Amino acid sequence: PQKVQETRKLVKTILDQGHLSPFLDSLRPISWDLDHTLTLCPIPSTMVLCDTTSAQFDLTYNGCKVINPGSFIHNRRARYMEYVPSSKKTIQEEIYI
Amino acid sequence: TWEVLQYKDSGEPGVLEVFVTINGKVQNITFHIPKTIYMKFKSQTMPLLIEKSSASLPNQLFKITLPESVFLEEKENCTSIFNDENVLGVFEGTITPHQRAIMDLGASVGFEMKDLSMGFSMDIGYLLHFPEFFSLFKSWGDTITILVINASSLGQIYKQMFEKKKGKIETYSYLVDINFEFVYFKLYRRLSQETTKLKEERGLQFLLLLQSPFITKLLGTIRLLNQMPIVKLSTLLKKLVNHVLSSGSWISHLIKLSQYSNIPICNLRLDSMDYIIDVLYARKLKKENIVLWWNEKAPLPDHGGIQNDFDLNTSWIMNDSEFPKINNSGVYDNVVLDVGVDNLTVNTILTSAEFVHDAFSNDALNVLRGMLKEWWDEALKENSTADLLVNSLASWVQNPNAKLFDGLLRYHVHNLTKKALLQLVNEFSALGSTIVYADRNQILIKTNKYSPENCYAYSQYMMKAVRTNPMFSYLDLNIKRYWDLLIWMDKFNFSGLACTAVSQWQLKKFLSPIYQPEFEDWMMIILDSMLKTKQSYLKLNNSLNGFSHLFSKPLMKRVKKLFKNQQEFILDPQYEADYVIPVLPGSHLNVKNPLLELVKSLCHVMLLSKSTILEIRTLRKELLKIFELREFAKVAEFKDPSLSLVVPDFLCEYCFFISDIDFCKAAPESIFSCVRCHKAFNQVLLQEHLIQKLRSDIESYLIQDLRCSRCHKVKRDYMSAHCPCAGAWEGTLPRESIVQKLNVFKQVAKYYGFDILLSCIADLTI
Ligand SMILES: [Zn+2]
Ligand SMILES: [Zn+2]
Repeated sequence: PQKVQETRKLVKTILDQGHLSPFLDSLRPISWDLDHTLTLCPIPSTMVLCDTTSAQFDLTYNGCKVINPGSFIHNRRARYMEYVPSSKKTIQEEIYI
Repeated sequence: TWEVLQYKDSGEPGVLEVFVTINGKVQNITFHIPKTIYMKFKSQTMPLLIEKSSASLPNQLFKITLPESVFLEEKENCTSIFNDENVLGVFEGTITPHQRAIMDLGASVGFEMKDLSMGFSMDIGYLLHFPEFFSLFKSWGDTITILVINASSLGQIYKQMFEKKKGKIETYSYLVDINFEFVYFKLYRRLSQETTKLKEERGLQFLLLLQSPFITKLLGTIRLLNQMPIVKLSTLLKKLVNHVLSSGSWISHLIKLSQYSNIPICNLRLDSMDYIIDVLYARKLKKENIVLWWNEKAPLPDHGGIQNDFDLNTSWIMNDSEFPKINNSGVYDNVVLDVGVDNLTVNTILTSAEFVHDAFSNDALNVLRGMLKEWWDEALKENSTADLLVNSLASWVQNPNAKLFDGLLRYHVHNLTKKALLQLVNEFSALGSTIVYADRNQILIKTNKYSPENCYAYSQYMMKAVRTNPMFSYLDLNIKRYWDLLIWMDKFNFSGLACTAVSQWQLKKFLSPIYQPEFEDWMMIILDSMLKTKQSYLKLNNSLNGFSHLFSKPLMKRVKKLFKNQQEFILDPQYEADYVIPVLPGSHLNVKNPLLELVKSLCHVMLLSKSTILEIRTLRKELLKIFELREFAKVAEFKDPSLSLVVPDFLCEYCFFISDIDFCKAAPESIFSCVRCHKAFNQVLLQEHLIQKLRSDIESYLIQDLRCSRCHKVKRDYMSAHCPCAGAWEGTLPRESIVQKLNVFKQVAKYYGFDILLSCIADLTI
């Protein structure tokens, strides 16, 4: 499916690239001192990679579990995500409104 | 139906509720409207209403048209043409349905929009709230309700103001007519009770006037029954009674605005002429077939998705504003004309006239020019609304809340304004004069003439000779002062004789208190000596030659005495308070000898006299001898004690005046209030503008280009350790300057008590 393919493309790009902002500073400026915080070099155990313009997902890649909770209010539904650290499950949740 | 009073969107997508007028009555009605959209591709696709098209973009295009229901039920719900498939991006998709209707239907218009196409005399109601004091009134009732002396003061204040405004009320009595009773109040349930009782007394055929600048507007719509047609508007009870009796004139002004602009009465705001300008410009742009960059959700111009991204051109465009203002310091024995200027923005927009990638679209600029010519002609015919529009254009080209705001437009207008100010200076100098000073609001001009009574003819000749050039046809050139003799270093530090002596010096403010009177006294002596010498030279017939000799020896005697007194008393608790050097905004530097600071200031003022430098220089030597200071010692050199902190293009909305204001070199009255009118500025607004400047400079530091430290080439690559000419890379904005900027910000914040700016400065470090 298109949504799966594009979200796999997203997280695989970010984690292979190892760094949350692969773009040139001319396209996304970085405070030069604090670029070390955008780097991921010992890849995090989980990542809440919140993105307003892609489907909700909870992929795993290289043992890194990457969850996007997406937009809070979408398609007349409020949306939020319950990450369980002691099992690394990810129960999505919603309310109609 | 064939006339409109309000549009508003229904809950369901794509549908408006509308309030229309025919056969005397107001009627509620409902329109179904499509969402027009544009899309762009670099390949063809047409699976599906969709149409290939052509129209200028903002700096393969298909028009698309759906009911908003199916658009919504597809765009974020189904794999469709709205997802991927080489879409370079939607353009007009942000325009709300009623904001589309207002453009294409106007007031001079379920029911399908496909078949719709292009004397008020009714009741009014009123609800203005002054936070506890929700205040209610009807144009067809006899008592006013106020939520939680009162009756007595109300009755007599009504009688007084009614007497003050008899003719003003009477000439609009038929719009809104007068004595009445009153009542003064969980309690918020009364508001629903009152509004429902109003609805039961008038289901339709009455119009509701909502609120005033202490707004609570959205919460007001929660307490109010949302279904009314509403004109939205944004012991001190005199204010309230004045608003009540103002109502009829407001309705007259709103009817005039609607009848002119072709906009319904409920939808336009008196509070922002920029919105009227937005809808009218949008009309002409679409009628000349330009893809419209209207943005509903954000200030930025909707170019599709691309406006979300940072861009170095865009950030330069947004951050940059400062005029290359000219300041030729000196003494001027010529008469100097204080030329005021206005309409420079309007004049340049009128007189104006990819390979260039931050120029605003030439088509849209042509539409703005022709439309401004239209407005200007109607202002010449005294359409008061058209004149109010043209006067307000300077706000709209800068206001980010304008629906058609574009950073490229603001910048295109700004640098055209810059170029034209330089051309105006070129014209004045081409007429043989010479410019002392120039900025976007003012020019000071050396005349090559010696007496104002000789020049009142020549000055008006000169000004007319400028305005008769087509480049400056619309400027408000105004000879605001005549200077007989002028001493000038900047527009916060000057003195002169006008046609009578005035003196203002930010220099004075940094001297210690005992020496501030001394400075003013010697400034008057210097002016008197220069005057005596000017007229002496003119009786014998650069005229200043020898003026120091009329006071130099008294000055040295005085300064010897003051130096003795300082040695006696600077340590003394009896007198030390008057020797304390003041702390001030932009207080540049430390000083150890305040008499030396006074002498430095006086010598610097006198050293502005380009003709006479040698006599002042010798006097400066013989003065500095008093301290055993050498003539060129760095302790004795004059450096300006004020560090400028200028906020560019600050707007006084009360008179549409665009001023750069300097929080350090300006006097405090000129900061906290305007200097054309004298209305005060809101403090939080002012702190917000300083924070915008602070963050602009932090960003401008972080996004800077690096430059090679010896060949000055720009660093064109991302990972070189040094330039190929062996030189190290250095910043184009060196860190020291930015630390200095933050230092003046902390000083200004501490002094003026700017709590929000101080919290911002604190949150940078901590
Ligand atoms: Zn003003
Ligand atoms: Zn180099």
